[PDB]
Amino acid sequence: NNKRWYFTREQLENSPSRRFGVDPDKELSYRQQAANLLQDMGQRLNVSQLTINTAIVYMHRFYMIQSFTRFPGNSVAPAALFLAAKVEGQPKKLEHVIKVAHTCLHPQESLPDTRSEAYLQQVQDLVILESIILQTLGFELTIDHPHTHVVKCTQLVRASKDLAQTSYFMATNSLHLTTFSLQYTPPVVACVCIHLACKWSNWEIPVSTDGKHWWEYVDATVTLELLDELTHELLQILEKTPNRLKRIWNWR
Amino acid sequence: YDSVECPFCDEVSKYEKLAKIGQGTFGEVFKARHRKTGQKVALKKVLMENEKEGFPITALREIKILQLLKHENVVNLIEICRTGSIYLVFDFCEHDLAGLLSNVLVKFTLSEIKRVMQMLLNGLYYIHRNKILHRDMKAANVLITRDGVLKLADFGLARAFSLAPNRYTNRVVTLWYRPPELLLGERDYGPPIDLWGAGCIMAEMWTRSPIMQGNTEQHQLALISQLCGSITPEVWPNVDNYELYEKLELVKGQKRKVKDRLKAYVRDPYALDLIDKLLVLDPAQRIDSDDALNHDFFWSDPMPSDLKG
Ligand SMILES: CNc1nc(C)c(-c2nc(Nc3cccc(S(N)(=O)=O)c3)ncc2C#N)s1
Repeated sequence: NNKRWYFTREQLENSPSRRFGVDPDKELSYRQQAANLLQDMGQRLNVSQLTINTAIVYMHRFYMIQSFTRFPGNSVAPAALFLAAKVEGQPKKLEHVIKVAHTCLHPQESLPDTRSEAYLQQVQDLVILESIILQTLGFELTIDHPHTHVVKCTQLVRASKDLAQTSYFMATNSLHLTTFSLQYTPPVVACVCIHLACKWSNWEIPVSTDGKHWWEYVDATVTLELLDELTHELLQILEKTPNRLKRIWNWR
Repeated sequence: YDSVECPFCDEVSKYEKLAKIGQGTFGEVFKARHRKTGQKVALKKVLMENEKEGFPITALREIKILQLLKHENVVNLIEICRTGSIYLVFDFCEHDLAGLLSNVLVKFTLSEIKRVMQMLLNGLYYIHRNKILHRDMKAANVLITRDGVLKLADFGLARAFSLAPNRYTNRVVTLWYRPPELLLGERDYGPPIDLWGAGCIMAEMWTRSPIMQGNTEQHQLALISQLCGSITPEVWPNVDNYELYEKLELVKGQKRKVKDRLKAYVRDPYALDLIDKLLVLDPAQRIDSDDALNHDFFWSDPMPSDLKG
């Protein structure tokens, strides 16, 4: 269905993980962690942010069905990334992915002999997990790429490179730090990131020659009330993320 | 050991197998019956032979494509089922064009052949519109429902395409339906290659047998030149810059006999004229899915007719 992978706040409260005694707070962390691991591995495996995002979305959806208590992020993430890479046409070799996962999760630990039982095992463990992902997502792996939307958005609003850069920044972080992708469509999220980017950089978008606000040309559902509520939430978690804001903070 | 949740992937056991339809020990393709509704479907198992890289990326691609392509003239993927093993589930199609063409009893009227070609070209127009190249045009991959609706099938070798200079795979398409471009070693091709295939199929509607059955690529290229003339930068502007142009031993006194050689089997002049515009050497001058549907062949008597017969 079109709205199969979109959930209400109440559905988000009653997650599979909550059922096994996991606080709302912990769950959110478990997600953010996985997203970091995906980002770290993806950078080292030299794949695109697009692919990393795709893996992150799989992760978010996977955990609306499965519990963290049964599948640790440190396991799902590498499998999800392995899969994402294949789907987005940047296939990475299985050995290669297992190698990078190992050093991300165990920087000190000594790389095992790729002949050992323990290694042959974890190779098959990843394959098994990729499969449990494919079945949990019901083989629906085409993601609607959120960046493509921000671009079109910031553009059909004529923003400086800086304003635009910052909006993309907001988008990428909304993925690691929030579950907006599980509640709101890419086009909506894109507005939210542009709104906040403008607020952050004191930019004010003039009302169209009509009296209609820019976002109405991006999505009919979108309201100023909603945008303000969501940007506040995103800004709150951004303020909790060490150094994150420093990256877009005007130091001059 | 414990069972885990899977709301979105049903066990294939919901379907009851009946008989291996492919019959070519290929695909592990079965006819089946939904155990509750009697609904007939086709099951294709996802071959895991020598899969060292998890779930076959080629499966992933095909699945991506079947999910994207939803159209009355294109085979329909209902769902994917689990079991460890994986099955693509399709709406079942009673016949397939290859079998009908080989069946001496079956017989098409000009009016019906028109309809078949119309549906087929419509299918192509749709999939190309969606940036997909089928890459395996042949009567065998063309099914017809019990209600006479044509479905383009077998997207296992299909792939997305776009504008950029592209580096696509060369050894695609069955030999007999493979177009000149590929045989000259082209890796920056597009939709024109499916149209060539449509051409061979169109002609096959009367000859009841694939027109050009080469043993090897040079053998095939020989046959083509002995039907559409020989490759000349005059006939095919810029063929030169392909390294294998004379380096593939090709004749020089060949003049197109497309209309002459098939004159016999096809009567209707429009039919011949369309075939002639499909089996064009230079992909850039080869008629496209849209223009083809406009061709007078589809707008003259007898007009195209449905075909439950
Ligand atoms: C080998 N290529 C194919 N893959 C699928 C899934 C095919 C398919 N085939 C049919 N029907 C069909 C095919 C060949 C022969 C006969 S028959 N009349 O029993 O001899 C019926 N329907 C749907 C699909 C699909 N998808 S063919």
